Amino acid sequence: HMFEIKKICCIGAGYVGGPTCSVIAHMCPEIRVTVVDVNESRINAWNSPTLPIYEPGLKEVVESCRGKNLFFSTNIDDAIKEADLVFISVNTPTKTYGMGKGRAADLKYIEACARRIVQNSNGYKIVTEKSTVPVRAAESIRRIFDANTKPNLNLQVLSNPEFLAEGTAIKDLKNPDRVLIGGDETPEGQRAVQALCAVYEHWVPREKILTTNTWSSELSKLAANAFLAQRISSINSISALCEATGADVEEVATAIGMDQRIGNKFLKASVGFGGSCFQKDVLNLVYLCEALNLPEVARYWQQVIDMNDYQRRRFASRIIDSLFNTVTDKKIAILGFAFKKDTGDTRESSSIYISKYLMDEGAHLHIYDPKVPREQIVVDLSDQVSRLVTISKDPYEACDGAHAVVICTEWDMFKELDYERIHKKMLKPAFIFDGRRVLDGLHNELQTIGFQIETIGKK
Amino acid sequence: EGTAIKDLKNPDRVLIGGDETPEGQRAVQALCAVYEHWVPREKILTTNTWSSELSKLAANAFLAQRISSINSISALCEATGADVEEVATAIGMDQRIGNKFLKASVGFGGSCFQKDVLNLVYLCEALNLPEVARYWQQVIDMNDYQRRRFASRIIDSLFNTVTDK
Amino acid sequence: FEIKKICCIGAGYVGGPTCSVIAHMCPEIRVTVVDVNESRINAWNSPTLPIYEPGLKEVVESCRGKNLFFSTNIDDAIKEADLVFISVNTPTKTYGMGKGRAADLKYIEACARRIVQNSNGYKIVTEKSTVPVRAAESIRRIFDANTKPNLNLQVLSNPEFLAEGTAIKDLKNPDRVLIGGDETPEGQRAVQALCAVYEHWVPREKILTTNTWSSELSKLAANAFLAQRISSINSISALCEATGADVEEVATAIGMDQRIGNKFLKASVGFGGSCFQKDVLNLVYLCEALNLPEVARYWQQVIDMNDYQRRRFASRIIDSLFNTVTDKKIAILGFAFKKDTGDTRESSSIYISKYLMDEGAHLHIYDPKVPREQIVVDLSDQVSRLVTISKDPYEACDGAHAVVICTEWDMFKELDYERIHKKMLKPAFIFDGRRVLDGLHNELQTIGFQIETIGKK
Ligand SMILES: O=c1ccn([C@@H]2O[C@H](COP(=O)(O)OP(=O)(O)O[C@H]3OC[C@@H](O)[C@H](O)[C@H]3O)[C@@H](O)[C@H]2O)c(=O)[nH]1
Ligand SMILES: O=c1ccn([C@@H]2O[C@H](COP(=O)(O)OP(=O)(O)O[C@H]3OC[C@@H](O)[C@H](O)[C@H]3O)[C@@H](O)[C@H]2O)c(=O)[nH]1
Ligand SMILES: O=c1ccn([C@@H]2O[C@H](COP(=O)(O)OP(=O)(O)O[C@H]3OC[C@@H](O)[C@H](O)[C@H]3O)[C@@H](O)[C@H]2O)c(=O)[nH]1
Ligand SMILES: O=c1ccn([C@@H]2O[C@H](COP(=O)(O)OP(=O)(O)O[C@H]3OC[C@@H](O)[C@H](O)[C@H]3O)[C@@H](O)[C@H]2O)c(=O)[nH]1
Ligand SMILES: O=c1ccn([C@@H]2O[C@H](COP(=O)(O)OP(=O)(O)O[C@H]3OC[C@@H](O)[C@H](O)[C@H]3O)[C@@H](O)[C@H]2O)c(=O)[nH]1
Repeated sequence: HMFEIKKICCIGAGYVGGPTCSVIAHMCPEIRVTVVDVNESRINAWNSPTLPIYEPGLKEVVESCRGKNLFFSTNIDDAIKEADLVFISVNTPTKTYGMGKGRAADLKYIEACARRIVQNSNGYKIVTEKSTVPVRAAESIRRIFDANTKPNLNLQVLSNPEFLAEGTAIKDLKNPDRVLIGGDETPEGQRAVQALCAVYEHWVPREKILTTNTWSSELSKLAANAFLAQRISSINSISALCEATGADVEEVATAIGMDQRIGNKFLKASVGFGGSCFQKDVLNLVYLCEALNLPEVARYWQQVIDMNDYQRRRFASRIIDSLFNTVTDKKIAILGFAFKKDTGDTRESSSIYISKYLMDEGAHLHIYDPKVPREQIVVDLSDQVSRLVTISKDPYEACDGAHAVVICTEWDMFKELDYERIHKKMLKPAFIFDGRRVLDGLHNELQTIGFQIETIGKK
Repeated sequence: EGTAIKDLKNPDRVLIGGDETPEGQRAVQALCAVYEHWVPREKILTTNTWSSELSKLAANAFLAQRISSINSISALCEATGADVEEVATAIGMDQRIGNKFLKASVGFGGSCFQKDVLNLVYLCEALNLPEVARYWQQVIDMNDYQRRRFASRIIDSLFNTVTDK
Repeated sequence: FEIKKICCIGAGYVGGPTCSVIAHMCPEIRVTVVDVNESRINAWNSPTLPIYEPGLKEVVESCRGKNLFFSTNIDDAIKEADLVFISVNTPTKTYGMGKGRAADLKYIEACARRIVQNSNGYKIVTEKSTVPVRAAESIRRIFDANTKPNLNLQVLSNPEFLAEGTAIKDLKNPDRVLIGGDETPEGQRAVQALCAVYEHWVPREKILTTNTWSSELSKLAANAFLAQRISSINSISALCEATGADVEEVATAIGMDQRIGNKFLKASVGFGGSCFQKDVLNLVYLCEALNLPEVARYWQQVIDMNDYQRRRFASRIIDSLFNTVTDKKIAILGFAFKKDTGDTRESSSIYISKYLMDEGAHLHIYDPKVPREQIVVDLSDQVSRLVTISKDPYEACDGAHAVVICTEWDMFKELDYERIHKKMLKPAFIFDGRRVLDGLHNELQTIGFQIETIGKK
């Protein structure tokens, strides 16, 4: 007795669902993969020459498969009805009111997907929740399925967290450090788990596939994300200590990271981490711990967010202090709005928070990013936006007549700008605030040109 | 300790700080020449004395933090029916996290870790960095909680009387 | 299954009277009460019982040596018993987690191990106390881990509702009997066997059966409700003093509501006894351990109010005696925690005496039943200088500045207050902490006393 997945439906065509299913289709030519979404313009973009997200290599993966065994559709109902495997990869926004307001994930879209699946399903199907931050997701799906049975309907629920990082999604999906699958410790659960393993074994060695139960799967993802965020907050805390004592956080990070028990990754100090994963993940971990009467664990992990918030505030107040605490009507260029390089995603970007701190001081911001759409920047910063915010088409326009240049995202193009040209047209003193350490090694040239260079973790 | 000889014979790195003066660099180079009898040159890092000491204080604290972090997850595992050794395996297979120093325990000891974090916290308070101080203090508070929770599990299992047992 | 031999481990205020009544009502059952305390056992076998309970002497002497026995041979009484009661004391922990609050189960656990060591075959083991705190569970824990072939021990909970001073009346006509046992065939068979004992004199409709935890929780809660009524009326007594009302009149108006009831509304210097304070302390501690802090601080108020009532009475005494009691003689009438017992555990008289001693008062303490050595122990060098224990109440009042009534012994209402006033120092004060002199106020004022009482200005 086993189950072979021949048709996959993925509900959610976002940063998780789109790339993941495109790689599955690419690696499994005999499996039909249909990605569905309520958002019609997003589906139309997936079917166009201009994809709705920017991921290096994604266009090539999509175009090698689309229309052969990879499909993007708004017909959610028919995709479910015919699927052997249904992924749920939707967003779980933070509650904006009620218990856990601003902290706890809202499961309403997961629950609506589960209800929609029952409505449109007959026979046997595997339903797998796949997200970067699963918060009681498998349990809520099972609760709906347990309460809404039909004769001969047999739905299995798996957890399959997604470990990809945006901007490296395709490389991460093709060579994952591990694949994590959680399922019930019953004959039915193990048959479903094996079926999903067989999909991944088309390109992932078996020794890199971990199998467990659904809760251990979700807790492992929640903890792993928090460990990553903690490394960043830890090295950022050291960056403040370096600034206060004359050390350089990049040199300290190198010495730390050469301990093979620590490792040398995720030790790059920055204005602060962003993205839809880390802050949401730690907030939900803290909230969960409070609900379980584990306040010591809750306040332990809360420090990861408190440190990130302090790192952002400290960076902004250095900018304001350098401008002698009045920035009313001063032009300031913001270079980089995405939460990291090589994506157009801005969710929880530090650039949003730095911009708002400067807007509260009356700065006239000119914002340039090579990939973030103009309209997204307007939405993220929302009358005050109308008065203070300009979206520049190129970085020289943003810097023309500026008092300060603030680098918030580590796009490689920023280290190659014509900084002699930028200096000529800035007001003096002309400041560069490197919130990403991308201008390291240009410091002598920039000082010779005449800039005041300030960067995180060095004074 | 316990692996001193192997650690001394094959260190991950040697860290030497000295003044950024001609005399300081002559001294640094003399000490480098000792270690180069058995340590490859690419594993010897040289810096100034403060950066050297700060790097050690921070590196020790990162190690202590990994333990308190996995110990905090161990309490969450006990409360929810998961197994911290399995969760640790899943975490440690991320090559950006690494798989070392994720062994949950009654709590870390030794003459290094607690003293190191306490002095780091004290230094931060003296420099008017209270946010950094309370960030690192959690490493100690979690370790103290881990020990207390273990003892009270023992006492609870003995039904809260241990007199003459 | 018919219970024919009963062993009770613990010959105290609970074990002694309960088994004596069982023996009285069940002539076909051999009842053996055992204890490690040899002098206590010898007293139970003597013409002078080790505790004072009205009517107990008559009950014991009609049974002792016929089907009621008191012995130090714990091992053989267990070995032969069909049913073993455990009625031992669970003192509050004096160190460690829950110090001063949580009950120490070490004696319950030692009894459970001793029962396993001396048992074969089938026995029912029943924990009986006024404050059971996880007692049945800890006994089961021991039995479950120490099995023998053909050994079959059943664990029941059977909390004791009697109040001291009315033990015999309460045991013979209980408002209800509460038995907890497992919801298994074996548990229900054991429950029914214990029911069959009580049905010799208790109507079946007054016997409640449930599981062991519900039984213990019900007792913990019931004790706390009773204590709360006392603290509630004592809190109103302070408001009465502050506003010119009389708490006895207010209590009457309150108690005529049949939804409130008219019992346990007698304001006092404060409740005492080994039950109420221990019960609330353990309830609060349990709630904190279950992450129920709102419930914990709700019940804590019962104790805080009781402590406040004692402090307020004591400072009223000092205020009335011109803000100073140094070198003043004060008679303390009543040391037991309530009338008709010699028991002093948590008696308000202890606390009142200590407050006055710390202010330099010379106490002359009289109680008709509390032994002299017990008073010395309860108040413990300061005792040597300041405390005298009198043989009669007129000697305690001889040359006194004030008389403080702490226990509502009926004999206090009938004292020769004419004679008492003559040899007291003047002005002569009476501090009635029990409302026992109500209605004598006119006669006492005419004699010349200054009377101050709880719940009236
Ligand atoms: O009921 C729904 C809800 C949502 N959706 C779709 O699901 C898609 C989700 O895509 P997003 O780009 O917003 O989100 P991601 O793919 O990046 O998910 C990631 O970030 C959001 C977090 O809540 C998740 O934990 C994480 O996996 C959207 O396009 C949305 O239209 C549905 O089709 N149906
Ligand atoms: O050393 C670092 C690394 C990362 N960062 C910042 O941390 C934030 C997160 O960066 P990541 O590369 O982890 O990107 P992501 O948020 O897309 O992925 C993260 O969450 C989803 C998980 O599945 C991934 O495993 C995890 O890396 C970015 O703002 C980044 O700039 C640092 O500031 N310093
Ligand atoms: O995964 C782990 C690792 C370690 N530990 C505990 O952490 C404590 C420290 O153990 P270590 O192996 O680090 O031993 P040490 O304290 O001697 O060395 C530590 O401090 C001195 C520094 O120079 C070393 O680099 C550092 O490892 C021990 O109590 C150990 O049992 C864990 O509980 N879990
Ligand atoms: O292991 C023991 C412990 C105690 N005992 C005896 O058990 C007897 C208990 O008698 P006590 O007068 O002290 O106590 P009580 O009968 O009044 O119990 C009551 O008050 C004490 C509280 O802890 C109980 O909850 C309550 O039922 C003592 O005589 C003691 O010597 C044993 O025989 N064996
Ligand atoms: O109205 C009252 C009633 C009682 N009290 C005081 O409250 C204290 C307790 O008195 P009780 O009559 O309840 O006597 P006990 O403490 O022996 O019995 C109590 O605990 C044991 C349980 O089994 C009983 O059911 C419970 O009444 C005494 O100090 C008494 O004087 C008042 O102050 N006012």
